[PDB]
Amino acid sequence: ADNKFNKEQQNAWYEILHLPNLNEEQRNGFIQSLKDDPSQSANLLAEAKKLNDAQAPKADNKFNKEQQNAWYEILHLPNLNEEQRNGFIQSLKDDPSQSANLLAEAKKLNDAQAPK
Repeated sequence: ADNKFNKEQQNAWYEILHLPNLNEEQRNGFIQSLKDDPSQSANLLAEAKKLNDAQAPKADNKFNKEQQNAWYEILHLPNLNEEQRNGFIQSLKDDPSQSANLLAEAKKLNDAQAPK
């Protein structure tokens, strides 16, 4: 097993560190597994991302389809940090009737912060 993270493995670690929806038993597990065997970075990251996406907070039952679609899109936008994401989500919960404008604001920021 590798003694140090290369650039790829380092990036896998940082994403796993920041995946918002992992429970702490899961996050610890992935981080220690990556440290124990850095070569498994791709599989561990894929596994962690699957669990993260599946554990994104459930929409309120009172939401209509437009509101639910906005909710889940915001929750999965890849180019927001979690302060940004949670900000939009809290605003949506406070007033779901603003879900359209909030989604538009979130997507714009996501696209602006996108990588190459």
